Parts: sequence; structure tokens; C-alpha cells
Amino acid sequence: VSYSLCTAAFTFTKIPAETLHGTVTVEVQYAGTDGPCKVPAQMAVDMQTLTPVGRLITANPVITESTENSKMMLELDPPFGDSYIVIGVGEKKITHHWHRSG
Amino acid sequence: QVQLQESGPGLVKPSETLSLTCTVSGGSIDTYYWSWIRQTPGKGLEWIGCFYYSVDNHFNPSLESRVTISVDTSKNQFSLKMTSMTASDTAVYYCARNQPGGRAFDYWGPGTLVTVSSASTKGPSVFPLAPSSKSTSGGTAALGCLVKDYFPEPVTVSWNSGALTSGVHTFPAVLQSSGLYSLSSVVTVPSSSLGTQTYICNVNHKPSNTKVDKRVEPKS
Amino acid sequence: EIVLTQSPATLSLSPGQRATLSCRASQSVSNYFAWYQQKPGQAPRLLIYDTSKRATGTPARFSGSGSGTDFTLTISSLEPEDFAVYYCQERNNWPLTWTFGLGTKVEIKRTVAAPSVFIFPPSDEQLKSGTASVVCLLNNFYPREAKVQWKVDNALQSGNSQESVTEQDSKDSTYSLSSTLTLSKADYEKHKVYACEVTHQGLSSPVTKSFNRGE
Repeated sequence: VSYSLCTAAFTFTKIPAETLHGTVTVEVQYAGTDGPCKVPAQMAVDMQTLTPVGRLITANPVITESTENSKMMLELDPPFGDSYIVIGVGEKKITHHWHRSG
Repeated sequence: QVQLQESGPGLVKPSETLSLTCTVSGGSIDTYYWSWIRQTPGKGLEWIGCFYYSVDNHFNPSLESRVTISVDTSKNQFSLKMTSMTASDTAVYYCARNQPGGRAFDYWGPGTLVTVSSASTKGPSVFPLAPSSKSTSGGTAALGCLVKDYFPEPVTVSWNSGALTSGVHTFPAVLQSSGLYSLSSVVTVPSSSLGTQTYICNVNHKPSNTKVDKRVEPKS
Repeated sequence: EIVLTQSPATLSLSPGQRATLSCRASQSVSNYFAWYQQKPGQAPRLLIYDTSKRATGTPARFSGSGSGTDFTLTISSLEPEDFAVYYCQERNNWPLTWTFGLGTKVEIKRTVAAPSVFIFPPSDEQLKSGTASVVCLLNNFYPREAKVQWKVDNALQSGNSQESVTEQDSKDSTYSLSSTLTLSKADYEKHKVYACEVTHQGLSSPVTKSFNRGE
């Protein structure tokens, strides 16, 4: 089974929460009808390069339904220091500044 | 918003490889899914394949083994390559953008025609269809251009460099016994203008680089 | 994969009538179908997407509905410029593939229009090449049905002419027809009367336009 990449806008339904593990859980709403599709999601320190940093905790985020405005949860493992949660592609992608230390 | 434009060879020899290029303006092809689609006057519309730049490709299963893509984000161009062309592959080929976040294609290029044949290219001869009195009907004189004996399709025809649009009829070409096409383009014009107005048909046949005009003058 | 079946194949309606086009899918995928309008010689244009949303520039008389396995395009009040072929389209998920129906052709009914008729002798330029073509033109007529027959010195012709018809005019919904009789220069120069003979519902009988070699 080959998924295509979700290409619509996302929005955070709630402000990303920090877990007791030091990870961040996020819930997003997806405006597309091209589900099923794979969610673009990563951490980045450089917004020019968008080089992936940290780890995605969710094993392959997919929107499973064509249903418009469906909601999905994912968990990210941010690196130490400052970074950005980055979700989606294009001019409409959304980011959230994060900071971690331990 | 987005515009796309196909360019291709027009004619391909049987079992050779087709190459097509799409030039896009109004959007960077390094984002979103872009597709090649084709349409035979015979069997409808058929999606060929798509790419999302630096992510993946997807291909029509029936065509996948014959098809290759390429992307040049610096020229904002992408390409189709299809091997082992046969007469079945004669079709209008389109590039198109997959609707961001949708299931459809929201912007299309105008389409380029590909003829698979071992026949050679031949430019047309352009003959005047002169207005007289055996072409005066409906309050109007008719005059035309006969674009005869060319291969392959298509030719484009305009009138007075496109300044003349009203009353123009460009007909579907016919394919003659000789295997060459023949097409006519007529304009209906006011009789009183034949001595006080110049009528030129402009004919372009890209496969032969034919760029010709024909002034069409009254009869006697 | 999925098969889309459209019906009816063709639709002929008068302007102002309501047009209803069907699209049935062999199995259901998503509730978000698209429709395209294709006018002659042009690429398909996206008309409706996600079953009921209008693409940019789609007039309000176009609407879409449906769900599961049955989808409908509705033209609430038909306009002459809505002459076109309409395609429904859906995206398969597994395997990922984009699928179209074979289309519904919408033709526009109007009143009978009898043709204007013009005849063109061969250009001197063509005669220098060794062939001679005679063109008969039938302009702004309706319905499409029409018979053009060629007669050279009152002898009916066969196998030396070909015909072509425009699509419907998007403004006044008429047709036009071009017919070319091609002979060699040698045959052409051995005959006098070149007649074009037109049969159409708006004419009392076959009508002739002709010329004599020597005008």
C-alpha cells in the first residue's frame, strides 16, 4: 500500500501539550479530502533548510479518511534547545516554537 | 492562477520514445502533486502519473513500466518519457496540477497532440478561397483559405493576426486517401468591405516550421 | 479499480431547461467527486469538486450532489454556451489511480435554421500543382443533419470528396459544414458545370449552387 502526501492545510485544535516524558503531543484538524494520505510532520531548527531534527514518535502519521475537517493526534520527540514543530506543506504549513532541556 | 504549457515533438516513430515537457507559471513545481494525463479521441481520458517533488511518484499501473518523469525546479519544468510508442498511444497529452488537498485536477495545460506514425512530416500548401458572387449569402460574402496536404496534425489558423474573429469558421481537418490532411478556414464578411479591407489568413504547422500567410483577394 | 458509468450518453435540451447528468461508480470510494467541462479543442476545465463545490468561475446554475455510489451534475437553467462534454472523476485509493467516466455530451436544441451556401472554384495556385479542389460551404444551420452532393456536368460524384462539420456554435447553436471535391487538373479541365447540391430540413427540396468554368 502506497500513500500519497496530504497536501491541504492543517490547524492545531489545541495548543501543543508537553508530556511527562519530555515529548510533545499535538492534535491537528485537516481541511483536505485527499485522505487517505500521509501527514507531513517534523521538527526543524532551520526553516530555510527544513532539515529534520528530533524524532517523530508517531509511527507514520496518516490521515485515514477522505472526510473533510477530520482530526488527528501525533506525538513528536523534540531535540534539546529551540526548534519548531512543522506540519503540512506549502504556504499554509503550520509551526509552533518549542524549547527543551534536561 | 497557475498556468501550464505542454511542448512535444508532434510526431513519434513506432517503437520510439516520446518525450514531453511542461512549463508552469504562477507556482513552484517543488510543491504539490503534478500529473500527466492523456486523451484519445478513441477511449476517453487516462491519467498517466504524478510526482510530489522530493517525496514520491505514482503511476498508472497499466503504463508504469513504460513511463519516467523528470523535474527541473530551476526552470519550473517537468517532463514525461514513454517508451515503445505505438499507434494506440496517439493522443492529446496534458500536464495538470493535482488540486492541493483534493481529489481532482484544478489547472490544465491546453494539451499537445502526439501522432505515432512512420510517415514523414510535410508542410501544407495554402490556397485562397476567393470571394466573388457565387459566395454571397445571408447578407454576407464568404472567403477562405484551403490548408492542404500536410502531416501530421495540427495546424492553427488565425485571421488578420487575430484581429478578425467574428464570422470565422475553422473546420476539422480531413484525412485524404493520400494519407495527408486537408483543412479549410472561412470567414463571413460584409460584401461592401471587399474592396476596402484586407483579409489574410495566418497558418502555423509546427512540425514543418511552416509560418505562412495568404492574402485572399476578390475574384475577377 | 473503479469504473465510472455516465448516462445518458447524449443530452439535447433547449436553453432554459434543467439538465441532469448521472455518474454511477462500480463501488464506493469517497463522497467527493469532481466534474469537468470540455469544450471542443480545449482541455477539460474543472467545474465542480468535492461533489458539491464550485470551481473558481463556475456559474451558479451549475451544482452537484450525490453520495456513496451515485453522483449528479445539475444545470438548473441551460445556456447555449453550456454545450460541451461533461466528465465525472474520482480518485481510487488502492491502488492510487485517477479515474474518469466516458462523458455526457450536452447539445442545445433550437429552431430550424436553413443554411447560407457558398461555392469556391479552385485557385490558380492549386491548378499549377496539378490538382483541383472545389469547396462548398453551408453556414449557420440547424439541425446537424445535411446532405451535400457534388455534380459535375450533371453527373453525381462518388469517392472524390470529403466533408467536415463544426461543433455547435456556443452563441447561436448552429452548425457549419465544409465539403471539398478534389479532381486532378486534367479531369477538372474537361468539364464545365460544377454544382453543389444541398438537402436540409429547412429547404423545400435539394438546392443547387454552381458555377461554369469561365465566369
